[PDB]
Amino acid sequence: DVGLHAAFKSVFPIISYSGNAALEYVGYRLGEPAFDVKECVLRGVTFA
Repeated sequence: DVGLHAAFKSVFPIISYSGNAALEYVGYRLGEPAFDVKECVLRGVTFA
């Protein structure tokens, strides 16, 4: 269903313009929160 996953498989297959070279998409891996939300507020790191 919808999500970044849906967007990736939306743009997954790539064909080189007049070329034979492709970029297949395999499952993405989510990162771990670099900061805590309270720490982000203390610093301003957008809790990304």
